[PDB]
Amino acid sequence: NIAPYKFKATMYYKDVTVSQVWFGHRYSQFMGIFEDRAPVPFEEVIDKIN
Amino acid sequence: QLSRADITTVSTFIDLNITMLEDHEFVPLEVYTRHEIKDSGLLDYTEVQR
Ligand SMILES: *[C@@H]1O[C@H](CO)[C@@H](O)[C@H](O)[C@H]1NC(C)=O
Repeated sequence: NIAPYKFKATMYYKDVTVSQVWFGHRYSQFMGIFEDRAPVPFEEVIDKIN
Repeated sequence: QLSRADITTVSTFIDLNITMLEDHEFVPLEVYTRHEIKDSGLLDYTEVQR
């Protein structure tokens, strides 16, 4: 048997994204963007999502 | 007058039975199809990137 064991699963995460913006006299620019996948706790996955 | 089959007959010939080789049909057979081999990998860069 070479076929990998396949099973269904559900992912839970929050795309935390905090960006720094510089406002010029006539333009806007992104001085930095930080993207992170924050996990969801068991309490929220059970008592809030499910 | 008597029929030809009324007298006992002995075969003076040395019989040789010849059984021709029966036709055989070969069906396709593969241990692992190309799809199975591709699926053997745990991860696929194409699907992951898509
Ligand atoms: C086949 O050969 C045998 C001898 O080996 C003979 O006795 C027989 O009559 C032949 N034919 C058949 C239909 O068996």
